[PDB]
Amino acid sequence: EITCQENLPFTCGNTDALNSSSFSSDFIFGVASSAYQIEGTIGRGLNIWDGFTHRYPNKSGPDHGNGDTTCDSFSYWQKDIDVLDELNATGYRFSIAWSRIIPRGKRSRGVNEKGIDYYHGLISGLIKKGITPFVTLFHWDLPQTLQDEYEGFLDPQIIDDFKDYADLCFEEFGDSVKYWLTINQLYSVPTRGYGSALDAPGRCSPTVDPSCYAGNSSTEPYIVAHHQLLAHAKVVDLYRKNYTHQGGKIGPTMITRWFLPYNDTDRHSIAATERMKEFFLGWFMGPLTNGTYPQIMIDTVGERLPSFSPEESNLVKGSYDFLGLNYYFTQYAQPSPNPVNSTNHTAMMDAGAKLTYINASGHYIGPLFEKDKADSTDNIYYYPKGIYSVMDYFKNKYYNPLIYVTENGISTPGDENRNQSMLDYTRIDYLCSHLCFLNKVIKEKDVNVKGYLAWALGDNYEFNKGFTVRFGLSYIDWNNVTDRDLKKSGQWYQSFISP
Amino acid sequence: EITCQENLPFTCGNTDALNSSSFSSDFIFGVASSAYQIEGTIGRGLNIWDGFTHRYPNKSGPDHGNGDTTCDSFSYWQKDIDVLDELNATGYRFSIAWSRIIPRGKRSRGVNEKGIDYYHGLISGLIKKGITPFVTLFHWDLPQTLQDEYEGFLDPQIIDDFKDYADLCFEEFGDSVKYWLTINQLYSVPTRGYGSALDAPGRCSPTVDPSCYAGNSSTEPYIVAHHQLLAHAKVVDLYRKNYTHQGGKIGPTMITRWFLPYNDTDRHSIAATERMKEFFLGWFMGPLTNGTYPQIMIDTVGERLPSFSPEESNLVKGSYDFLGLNYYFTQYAQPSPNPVNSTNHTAMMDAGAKLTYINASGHYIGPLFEKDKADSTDNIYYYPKGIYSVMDYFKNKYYNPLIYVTENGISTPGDENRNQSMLDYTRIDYLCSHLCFLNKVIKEKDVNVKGYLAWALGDNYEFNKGFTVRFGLSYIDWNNVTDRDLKKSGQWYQSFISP
Ligand SMILES: *[C@@H]1O[C@H](CO)[C@@H](O[C@@H]2O[C@H](CO)[C@@H](O[C@@H]3O[C@H](CO[C@H]4OC(CO)[C@@H](O)[C@H](O)[C@@H]4O)[C@@H](O)[C@H](O[C@H]4O[C@H](CO)[C@@H](O)[C@H](O)[C@@H]4O)[C@@H]3O[C@@H]3OC[C@@H](O)[C@H](O)[C@H]3O)[C@H](O)[C@H]2NC(C)=O)[C@H](O[C@@H]2O[C@@H](C)[C@@H](O)[C@@H](O)[C@@H]2O)[C@H]1NC(C)=O
Ligand SMILES: *[C@@H]1O[C@H](CO)[C@@H](O[C@@H]2O[C@H](CO)[C@@H](O[C@@H]3O[C@H](CO[C@H]4OC(CO)[C@@H](O)[C@H](O)[C@@H]4O)[C@@H](O)[C@H](O[C@H]4O[C@H](CO)[C@@H](O)[C@H](O)[C@@H]4O)[C@@H]3O[C@@H]3OC[C@@H](O)[C@H](O)[C@H]3O)[C@H](O)[C@H]2NC(C)=O)[C@H](O[C@@H]2O[C@@H](C)[C@@H](O)[C@@H](O)[C@@H]2O)[C@H]1NC(C)=O
Ligand SMILES: *[C@@H]1O[C@H](CO)[C@@H](O[C@@H]2O[C@H](CO)[C@@H](O[C@@H]3O[C@H](CO)[C@@H](O)[C@H](O)[C@@H]3O[C@@H]3OC[C@@H](O)[C@H](O)[C@H]3O)[C@H](O)[C@H]2NC(C)=O)[C@H](O[C@@H]2O[C@@H](C)[C@@H](O)[C@@H](O)[C@@H]2O)[C@H]1NC(C)=O
Ligand SMILES: *[C@@H]1O[C@H](CO)[C@@H](O[C@@H]2O[C@H](CO)[C@@H](O[C@@H]3O[C@H](CO)[C@@H](O)[C@H](O)[C@@H]3O[C@@H]3OC[C@@H](O)[C@H](O)[C@H]3O)[C@H](O)[C@H]2NC(C)=O)[C@H](O[C@@H]2O[C@@H](C)[C@@H](O)[C@@H](O)[C@@H]2O)[C@H]1NC(C)=O
Ligand SMILES: *[C@@H]1O[C@H](CO)[C@@H](O[C@@H]2O[C@H](CO)[C@@H](O)[C@H](O)[C@H]2NC(C)=O)[C@H](O)[C@H]1NC(C)=O
Ligand SMILES: *[C@@H]1O[C@H](CO)[C@@H](O[C@@H]2O[C@H](CO)[C@@H](O)[C@H](O)[C@H]2NC(C)=O)[C@H](O)[C@H]1NC(C)=O
Ligand SMILES: *[C@@H]1O[C@H](CO)[C@@H](O)[C@H](O)[C@H]1NC(C)=O
Ligand SMILES: *[C@@H]1O[C@H](CO)[C@@H](O)[C@H](O)[C@H]1NC(C)=O
Ligand SMILES: *[C@@H]1O[C@H](CO)[C@@H](O)[C@H](O)[C@H]1NC(C)=O
Ligand SMILES: *[C@@H]1O[C@H](CO)[C@@H](O)[C@H](O)[C@H]1NC(C)=O
Ligand SMILES: *[C@@H]1O[C@H](CO)[C@@H](O)[C@H](O)[C@H]1NC(C)=O
Ligand SMILES: *[C@@H]1O[C@H](CO)[C@@H](O)[C@H](O)[C@H]1NC(C)=O
Ligand SMILES: *[C@@H]1O[C@H](CO)[C@@H](O)[C@H](O)[C@H]1NC(C)=O
Ligand SMILES: *[C@@H]1O[C@H](CO)[C@@H](O)[C@H](O)[C@H]1NC(C)=O
Ligand SMILES: *[C@@H]1O[C@H](CO)[C@@H](O)[C@H](O)[C@H]1NC(C)=O
Ligand SMILES: *[C@@H]1O[C@H](CO)[C@@H](O)[C@H](O)[C@H]1NC(C)=O
Ligand SMILES: *[C@@H]1O[C@H](CO)[C@@H](O)[C@H](O)[C@H]1NC(C)=O
Ligand SMILES: *[C@@H]1O[C@H](CO)[C@@H](O)[C@H](O)[C@H]1NC(C)=O
Ligand SMILES: [Zn+2]
Repeated sequence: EITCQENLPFTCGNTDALNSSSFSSDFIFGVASSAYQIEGTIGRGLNIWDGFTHRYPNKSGPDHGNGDTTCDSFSYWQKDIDVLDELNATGYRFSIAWSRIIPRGKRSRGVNEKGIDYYHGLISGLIKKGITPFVTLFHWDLPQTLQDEYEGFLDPQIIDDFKDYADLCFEEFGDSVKYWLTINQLYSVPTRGYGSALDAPGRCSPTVDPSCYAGNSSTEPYIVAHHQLLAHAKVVDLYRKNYTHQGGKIGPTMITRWFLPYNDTDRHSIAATERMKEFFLGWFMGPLTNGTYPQIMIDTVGERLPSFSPEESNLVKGSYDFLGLNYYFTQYAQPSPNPVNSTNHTAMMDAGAKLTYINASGHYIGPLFEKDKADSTDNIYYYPKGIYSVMDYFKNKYYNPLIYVTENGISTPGDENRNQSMLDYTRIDYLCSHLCFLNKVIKEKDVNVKGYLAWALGDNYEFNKGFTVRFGLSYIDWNNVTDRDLKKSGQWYQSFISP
Repeated sequence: EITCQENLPFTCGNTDALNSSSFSSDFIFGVASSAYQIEGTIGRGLNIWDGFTHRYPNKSGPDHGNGDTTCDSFSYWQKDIDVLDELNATGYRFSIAWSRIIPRGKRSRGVNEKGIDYYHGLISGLIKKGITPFVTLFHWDLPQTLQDEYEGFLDPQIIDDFKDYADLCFEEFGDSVKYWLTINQLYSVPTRGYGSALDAPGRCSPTVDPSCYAGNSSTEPYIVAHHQLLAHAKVVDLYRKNYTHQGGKIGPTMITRWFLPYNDTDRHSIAATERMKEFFLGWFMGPLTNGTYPQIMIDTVGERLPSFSPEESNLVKGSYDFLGLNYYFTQYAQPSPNPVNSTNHTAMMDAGAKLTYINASGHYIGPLFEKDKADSTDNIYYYPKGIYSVMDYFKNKYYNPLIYVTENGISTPGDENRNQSMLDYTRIDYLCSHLCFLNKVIKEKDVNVKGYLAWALGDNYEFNKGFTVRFGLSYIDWNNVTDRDLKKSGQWYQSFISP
């Protein structure tokens, strides 16, 4: 019988008690990254994260940081491989920058051969060290031209441009890459990019944020989410019909959270909690498993919710071989009004829930996850059991899928000095406590989880935060980015992997 | 009788001998800037100078500097006005960033009202201080979307997109702006952007520079130059047909140089010198004054030189109310081969001339203009009499045009400390020696020159050089860009203007 801790102090950093041998022999362990966050702009065209961070510098991070140079994995990709080799990692998730291989967005406009060569060399280097690539086609970095031509995922033109991009990736890299992710965290671009305008492209209703250049936070999230699902599904169909000879697998990436009632004896909070599962997870998993949106969304969102035609429904339903599930934290849910006629209405209000990290009796859900220095009542707290609850839920609700955990990690402040930054015991505690619960759910519930990729390989540009937080298991000096030095967490993870 | 010095030391910095009263009462004196170089990316879309500097950082400058933040004239435009007011300047040339007012390039995709408001406030502030705006529509900063959709000026689609942009500018600003420049330095984008790939967009033949993403240095300069002339002419026709009520004037900007024979008794060097006038100036001035390219270009360039239809010829011929002439330096010309079959052939080779600053007997043409630390034999030297020779030539060859000198200036090294940078006596010498010759040519040759705008108002991002050189008459601290402090040159110019 497995017992896992939910509260500090944690004792799961002892590799005598928890290590890779605790999991099945074939289980993949590694780390993850994304292209905007690590590569730099050298050698690629411009994308909407360049555009957004440059047009709206205060939204890029408090330091106005951006991905212009970052850790320079364009130059230092071998050093990334070296970190993975030091870890004895068996997996690495990275993304392909669309703007690096098709700078002009649309494939008929030409490809960048040198960009293709960059990923060929990375892939070959990974495989030579026994590391399985998990490759994200689209980690938010849409070529700027496509956003300017037709507003990107707002328009159905995205589907064929994404398909042609993906086809190039399968053609060039699929002989070696056997695990593909389509779109990173399906929920995020619709809500943050087109709802709150916290993320690229930065569209919203005028009274939500007067700096947005255009948008409608009540309608556009739904349009964009719908186009994401269709573009994803078209790419999965292309893969499975035209690239079956490659013997690989493809799936979407979900951001997952668990949800608990703010008041577990209050029917209204219980109802809000179940609505959140539907609106947060079901928005995408309903279509992916059934070809339809959840009934509560149909009912609430009404005419703002697009319909799938019968052909589209069939294309989207079952459009995955596996799911990449990202998991960071869990929230308490309580009821909240949905003011659909307000000029500041957002799609996120349609769930009719307010989310917190403290419940009605004052209990904080778990240890600190992210401190918010402008408003401490907005601090985020984590909940290790949430990974158990999420995986169990996916197995039970969503037809026993094959799952890879494609991100899990925690930040430390960029205000810490290097010695403090390397002494990242809070990261060991977060990672081990989640791995304990992941082992527990695999054993107890028989969830088909086959790998785990921690966020992040190394310090990088963090969306929305610049360089003001660090997520890496290896440390990067922003004054001289060449080295990636394993932190205490990376050293722990090395021992966990090879105990 | 006016006597002007050609060699150090200069004595024209004494405002007792040379000042604004030496010129006609109405003569305009001021300074110049451009949008990429001063504003920053905040509040605008991305253009090809963002793209180029980010994709090819070693081409942006030795420091890899770019226009991301620069002197932040987006925030500090009032401080620019304050410099002009301190100078008692009567003119200011600035450019409108296309990407600030139409971030998506094509006007039907929407305008950025806040971008329009930025230029309204600048213009209103200038006029309130008695400063005449000279506004450049296109100072190289093409929206990236247009380059990615159709390769910008390489394609005739540019004509209508440029026209619609210009129409918006005339509509929004032409009630106050009475002097418009269409395209900055017509020669530069074709040759540097599409020939040598030193400038955005960075296209060339593969063996000219293997880093270019695409191109053909032998053909594309001519295509781009032709489209520039057509786009320019379409905008001038629009202005003069639809905005005549505004009572303003419009013209192109030329980069001018004089040319002297490397050996003034050698017929081959004399011939190369005359070819250079045709290939450098006539490439554009032939079309602008006659609707045709120079015969030597027709003959040499052959099928690589586009033809104007009769309608196009008529549109381009006479398509100016005035000429903005930029002038920095003069070169000696000697013959050089034109290897049209070589894979590294460039359009610039078609003139059949090699350009130097030292003549056959070892004479350097004038004082140092720009030191080249990697190769000192490549240092640039200036020639004050060249402004006299250029203006005389334009009057005689090109039908006595109305001229404004729209740039004239010199750099100092970014390695100098602030005190050295403020003690910019070399800039006083350059500016005064040219102003002496400009007064001389107006008086002796009756050239219709009505104003002079020195480059630059303040230190800025210099194309190709980052922040490694300074051109300003006012100093900017890159660690804190708010202030613009008049240098010795700015203080001299203040006294010259109001002696
Ligand atoms: C998994 O996918 C299944 C579909 O493959 C989902 O089942 C479908 O659920 C639909 C409701 O979401 C059912 O549609 C309703 O059908 C009634 C019945 O219509 C038939 O007979 C009538 C009925 O009197 C005729 O008019 C109609 O032409 C048919 O002959 C409809 O009125 C109802 O329409 C109203 O409600 C819609 C909102 O739900 C409004 O959008 C619409 O304007 C109406 O106001 C709805 O019809 C659907 O209307 C929208 C049209 O675009 C669509 O084509 C039309 O079908 C549907 O019958 C059922 N299909 C079958 C094969 O069972 C399934 O839903 C889950 O299970 C069903 C049983 C129900 O409990 C759902 O609430 C629940 O979500 C999906 N499963 C999951 C887990 O999501
Ligand atoms: C100012 O613009 C003026 C035009 O408005 C320029 O004058 C034009 O100069 C053209 C040469 O550049 C002259 O064209 C040539 O015409 C002969 C004569 O053709 C007529 O009679 C013939 C002749 O036997 C017929 O075949 C023809 O159909 C006419 O009936 C042409 O052969 C000659 O074509 C050859 O040379 C071209 C290169 O110059 C090649 O491109 C072509 O393939 C041939 O190999 C040329 O014809 C032009 O050919 C190209 C066609 O696209 C074009 O439509 C055709 O006209 C032209 O006659 C003259 N027009 C007039 C009204 O004078 C003027 O040029 C300057 O002055 C002229 C007198 C001459 O000294 C030029 O060298 C000099 O540049 C321009 N001024 C300036 C300062 O540039
Ligand atoms: C978890 O949710 C539960 C269920 O909602 C909370 O318990 C409920 O708390 C209500 C007060 O917020 C209780 O109602 C009140 O009852 C007193 C005594 O009769 C009365 O004077 C009040 O006016 C009020 O009555 C309601 O007034 C509004 C009417 O529309 C409605 O019909 C009346 O119910 C309610 O009885 C209670 N329900 C149960 C089943 O206990 C619970 O609140 C926490 O516990 C209750 C017992 C009370 O001590 C609250 O102070 C305490 O906050 C909530 N838990 C937390 C931690 O918030
Ligand atoms: C400015 O250009 C002028 C005109 O080209 C240069 O003068 C010419 O210089 C040529 C040498 O580069 C002289 O030709 C030579 O004459 C000597 C004496 O006969 C002879 O032994 C040489 O072989 C050579 O002759 C030529 O050989 C090639 C044949 O194809 C051709 O037919 C022959 O001409 C030439 O006479 C001379 N022309 C004139 C009109 O003086 C001038 O060069 C400078 O001055 C000349 C006089 C001489 O001292 C050169 O050393 C000196 O460089 C050049 N000025 C400069 C500063 O480069
Ligand atoms: C968001 O788009 C919606 C749908 O176009 C706008 O909502 C509608 O408002 C139009 C004018 O009031 C109403 O007549 C419709 O009844 C509404 N339709 C629905 C589906 O709600 C909404 O106003 C736009 N929001 C913004 C801020 O522009
Ligand atoms: C530049 O474009 C030109 C014109 O397309 C190319 O020149 C031609 O080369 C084609 C193949 O040799 C020849 O058959 C033609 O005779 C040439 N045409 C002319 C007008 O010169 C040239 O090869 C291209 N250069 C590059 C480096 O691609
Ligand atoms: C690995 O952890 C298991 C418990 O899951 C333990 O029995 C085993 O001895 C540990 N391995 C090492 C090498 O410490
Ligand atoms: C940040 O930038 C936007 C312009 O993009 C501006 O609207 C907003 O006032 C600024 N935010 C703060 C908090 O200053
Ligand atoms: C598959 O490839 C063939 C050849 O390009 C093409 O005809 C077919 O439309 C493609 N398929 C998809 C997505 O099925
Ligand atoms: C608009 O929304 C903000 C946050 O969503 C809220 O605090 C404010 O009360 C709302 N105002 C109206 C008019 O509803
Ligand atoms: C930067 O870091 C690399 C790796 O440690 C080192 O070899 C190089 O010398 C350093 N550069 C400077 C300028 O210190
Ligand atoms: C790498 O992991 C394999 C598989 O568990 C193990 O056999 C090998 O010893 C490990 N290597 C190192 C250096 O840890
Ligand atoms: C201006 O320069 C002229 C010579 O061009 C001179 O005569 C005049 O006195 C100078 N003005 C002043 C105020 O020094
Ligand atoms: C500079 O950058 C380009 C890549 O854009 C590369 O081809 C070239 O080698 C580099 N130049 C030098 C001198 O290192
Ligand atoms: C002028 O404006 C009118 C109204 O848009 C338009 O019909 C005409 O085509 C425009 N003109 C040019 C460039 O002449
Ligand atoms: C190619 O051009 C470079 C500079 O233009 C020149 O130095 C070199 O000799 C040329 N090579 C050939 C093959 O002509
Ligand atoms: C920056 O420069 C401005 C103008 O001199 C000054 O007022 C401001 O205090 C300076 N900022 C810092 C941080 O020194
Ligand atoms: C501004 O120039 C005008 C015109 O020459 C002159 O009358 C006025 O005195 C000057 N003002 C200053 C402060 O120099
Ligand atoms: Zn940048």
